[PDB]
Amino acid sequence: TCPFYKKIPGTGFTVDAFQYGVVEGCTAYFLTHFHSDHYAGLSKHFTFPVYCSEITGNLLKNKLHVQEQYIHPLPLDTECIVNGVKVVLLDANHCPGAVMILFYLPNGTVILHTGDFRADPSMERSLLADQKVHMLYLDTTYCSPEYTFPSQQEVIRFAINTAFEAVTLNPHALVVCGTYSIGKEKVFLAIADVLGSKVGMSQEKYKTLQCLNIPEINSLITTDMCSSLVHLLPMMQINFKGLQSHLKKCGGKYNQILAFRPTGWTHSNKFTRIADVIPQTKGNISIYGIPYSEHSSYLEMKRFVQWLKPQKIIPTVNVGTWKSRSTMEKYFREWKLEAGY
Ligand code: NI
Repeated sequence: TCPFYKKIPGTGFTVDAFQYGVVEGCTAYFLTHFHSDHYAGLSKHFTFPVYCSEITGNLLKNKLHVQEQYIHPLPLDTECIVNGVKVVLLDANHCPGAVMILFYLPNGTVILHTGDFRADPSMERSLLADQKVHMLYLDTTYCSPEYTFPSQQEVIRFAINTAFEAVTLNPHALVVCGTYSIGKEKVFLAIADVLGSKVGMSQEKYKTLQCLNIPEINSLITTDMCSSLVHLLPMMQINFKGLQSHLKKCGGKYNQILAFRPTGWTHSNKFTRIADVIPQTKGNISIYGIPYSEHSSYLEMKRFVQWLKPQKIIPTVNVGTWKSRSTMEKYFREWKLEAGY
């Protein structure tokens, strides 16, 4: 049964609630983004209206075969009426097509559902600037002060400089980047751009990327692995056994692999700067774990919430344990006492 934190009171609406069968009283199902824990349950047999971004709707039609007549894509930054209720979709700074949803309830309550997001000061000048928010349904993935990581720009600078140096020293080195979902495309695209190569990948992953409205994509990716020196593999294959096997398949074109695993946070973050990151090496294979996050750090989250000043916070992540829930509630109270709302 659908948990309360997926339900929007005073409406017929749910958010990211496709794995519970027919939810009683739901007239419209919203989908914030195309990640499996959020879309779980959708397929070509779904017959209720799904509301989402254009990019999410391209993925639903092409990857899950949801029929067109049930997909209702909305433009961003635009007031729309859904089943009698004003809504707006805002960029979430998460993966491609990911949105936050503003609901303007018929009684005057305003609700922000962040979906998954990486808070940014640029959000302080969106349509959120223009009215009060009563209730915040918050992505609390990294809601504890241990969770620090660098900017996405510092991480991509590290990656590009590392790859360019390795391949210039050895023109017979292959670069490999792990993936298992959409998101984090800048990692492999930025490295291929500095090397003058396309990114090579499987037909299934090329199909996914073709749904994303990324400019000039036909110029940047390919299914012809032999023409590319940046390859994309499943995240599960980014280990010494998996990479040794891949190197066999390339027929002596290459004699070294440099591989990247774009994790979120790992506790090497509590001690080490990005500048100081080193790989795990075995023979002619090196693997870098890089802290490229598409979720808020603790400090980014705290700044957003202290700016927004919501009357009530509903966490959407880490809700399954009493210790996690009590930790998050203590931080919310600190934030509110420090800022004065
Ligand atoms: Ni996500």
